Order: sequence, then C-alpha cells, then structure tokens
Amino acid sequence: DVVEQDKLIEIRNRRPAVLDNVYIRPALEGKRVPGKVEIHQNGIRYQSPLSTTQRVDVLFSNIRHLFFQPCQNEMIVIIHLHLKDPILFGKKKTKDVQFYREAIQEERRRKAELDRLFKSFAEKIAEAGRNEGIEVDMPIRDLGFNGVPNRSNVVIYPTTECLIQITEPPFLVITLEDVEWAHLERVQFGLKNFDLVFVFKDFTRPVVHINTIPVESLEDVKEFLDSSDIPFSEGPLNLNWSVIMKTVTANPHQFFLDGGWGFLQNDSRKESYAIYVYKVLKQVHPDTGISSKAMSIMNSFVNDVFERIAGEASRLAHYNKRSTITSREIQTAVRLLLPGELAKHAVSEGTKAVTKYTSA
Amino acid sequence: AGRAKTRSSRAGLQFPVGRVHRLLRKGNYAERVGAGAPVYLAAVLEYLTAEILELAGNAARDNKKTRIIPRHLQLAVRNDEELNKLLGRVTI
Ligand SMILES: [Cl-]
Ligand SMILES: [Cl-]
Repeated sequence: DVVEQDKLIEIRNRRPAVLDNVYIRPALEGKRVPGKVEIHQNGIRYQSPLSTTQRVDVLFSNIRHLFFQPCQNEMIVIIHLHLKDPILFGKKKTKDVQFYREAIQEERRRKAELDRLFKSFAEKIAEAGRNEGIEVDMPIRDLGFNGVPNRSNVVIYPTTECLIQITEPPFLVITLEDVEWAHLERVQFGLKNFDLVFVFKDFTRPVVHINTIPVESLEDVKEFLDSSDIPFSEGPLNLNWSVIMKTVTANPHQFFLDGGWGFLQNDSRKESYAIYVYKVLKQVHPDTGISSKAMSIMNSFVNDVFERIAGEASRLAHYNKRSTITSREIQTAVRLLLPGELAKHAVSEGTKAVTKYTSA
Repeated sequence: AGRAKTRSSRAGLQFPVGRVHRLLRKGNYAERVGAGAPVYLAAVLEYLTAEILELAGNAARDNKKTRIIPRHLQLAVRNDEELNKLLGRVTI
C-alpha cells in the first residue's frame, strides 16, 4: 500500500517545458527506450513513447529532495527525485525517481552542453515548485568518499541537506536531519578501512551501513559528521544493530538513562557481545547502567572465556578421536578450566539450558 | 504465531545461540560442531556474565553510583576468589 497522491494538473494553454531523450530509473516494463519529462502546475510528468499509459506523474508536494549531478566527471548526467512518500511503479513501489542521459577535447562541449540543459530544467522544476519550497541540491564533490552501501565500491557525496549515491542503483539517500547517531566500526591501529553506521531518530527504521571506507577518509568523515552536527562514537568492533534497535525501541528512556549509544562501544577477530551483556545487566540490575570502558572489559572477558573453552574442547575432541565438538566436550572443558564452585554452577546452567532446549 | 522461535529463546537465553555456533565453526576447532555445543556454551557465558555483573553492580550501588565503571569491575573480580583465578587481574 501507499499514500494517495492528488491528480496532476496539466498545463494546456502552452507547450509545457520539456526535457527530451531521457531514461528513467527504476526502469519500467518493456523495452528500454528514451522518454521525456514535462513540467506542469502541480508537478511533472515522465512519458514513454511505447504507450500513452506508460508514464509517471510526480507532484511537487511529494518531492523531499531534488538533486542535479553533472557529468563533468561521470559517464551520465542526472536529475534525481527523492520523495516523501513512495509511489506505485508498475508492479513495484519506489521512493526515488531519476532521469538520465548517457554521454557517448570534442566531448568537452557535448558534456558541458548536456549539463547546462539538465541544470536549467532542474531550475525550472524548482521555480515551478517554489510554493512547496523545492530547491536544486547538488553533490559537494570536494567532500566525497568511497564506500560500500551494498555490493560495489562507489563514491558517497554529501549535499547541502543529504548524503547520497545516485550514479548507480541501488540508490542511497540519507537525509541528515533524520539521523540520531553515527557509529564508526573497525576503527583501530592500524586499519586499512572502517565501516560507518547511521542510526535514525525513528528507532523502527533499520540502520544504514556504509562499509569498507578507506582509512585516508576517516578524518574527513569525522569532520563531516561534526560539521553536520551529528554526534558519533567509534570503536574496533562491529556491533549487532538489529538486536540493539529492538532493545532500544522497547524502552528508550531507560536506555538513555543508562548512557545511550556511547556505552555499546567507544574506544577512541574479536566479537561484540555488548548488547547481550546489557540485556543481562537489565535482568540483574534494571536501574544500573554500565560505562563504555567497563563494557569493553566485560566484552573482553566473554571473548577470552569463549576462546579458552573452545580451545580446550578442540583439544579434547582430538585426543578422544572424535571429529565433532558436542555438549560433552564443552562440559568437560568447563570442568577443567573453571574453579570448582563456579564450574559446578556453570555446568548446571549449561545442562539446564540444553534440557530446556531439547524438551522443545 | 508469525515468527518461529529462535534457538536462544528455546534455550531460555539472552546470549545468541546461532551466532556462537557460527563462531565455533569459523574458528576451525573441529570438522563439525553439533547443535548442543553452542547452547551449552552460550548458557555458560551468560551465567558468568550475570555473576560478574551482579557483584560489580552491587559495588556501584554501595558507592551511591547508578553506573558501573572499571573500578567496580576490578574490585568485584579481585575480591572474589574464583573469579579472580579465572579472569586474572583487571588493570585500569
Ligand atoms: Cl553489540
Ligand atoms: Cl539464536
């Protein structure tokens, strides 16, 4: 389902301002051929020449951002529309709609003429949508950095209001005002790259990862977050965000009483158990929080003990000619590695959990 | 029902059974890791975490603090015979 849009109100008195020979993304059903965009009173219209029904109406009222990206240093030139509420798009729905034309010394004039054309049109759209507070936003190229939102390496560009990747799908548009917190992960001596995680003010919205950003962009990324007034934290580990957000969305007040996003990791292959340590804390001391340095120490205990028990189970399995580690090797390892009273209760709890698990 | 029960929930645990299993496999500790191993191990890690946190959180509250800091951890672990033998000295 979607949010209903009013009908487009057409300009008929005159031939409307038109941008010809453009492709649309996402693509529609059928052959890939050029269409055109027309500007009207309440919005704009993409139109395919395959059938008068193959078209897309977009209201000024439903455009959150209007981006223009020149091809001065790219293969294609683009006008991109990011929408407040998504729209039905043939079978699917989309929150983005973009129009592009490919560019293929002598190319100098063709490329620059292509940009002047799209830029003017983009301006006409904003002028046409002046009532709705629409403005042409553009990438800030000198602040660009590389990263992997999906599967391939791409350049992420800040804009006046956003952080974007619109050159190839899947598209990335992060509106900074929506952000609650940023987290930099795998930041440690001597990293080659790190991961950037965006948390949103809407705690039900999934977090956004921009992975594998080169270390040479670490300082520029921080500077960008600071200048965008986005608070952040950083550390060596990857956190378990889907579990974290669920824990937070439940009871956010207690979460922020307990220290907020910072205590999960802030130290500036090891596993983060931090969110689970916190879950247990909320069982044993519901009103007591834990600092980031203390959480880091607890997390190291857990890794250490994991590694020690597993290392011994592996040892036991080999000595006993078994090829598989089971609960029996864990139990024996626990018996050998832990002090008696502590080992007694641990063996009891591990046995109790298997008993419950297996009854089910 | 709308979503099937996780292995952690079946086991009555907060600690992640599936992820522990994956980590046991990725460490190449053996040819195969049976399904019982991660339940037991996760339960143990959960038990140890809870004991440490109980002692550490009591020290915080004795000091009229609402937040556990490294000093409390250090204190709780050193002042407990077994935990001290297991985890070693905590430096801060
Ligand atoms: Cl975590
Ligand atoms: Cl699980």
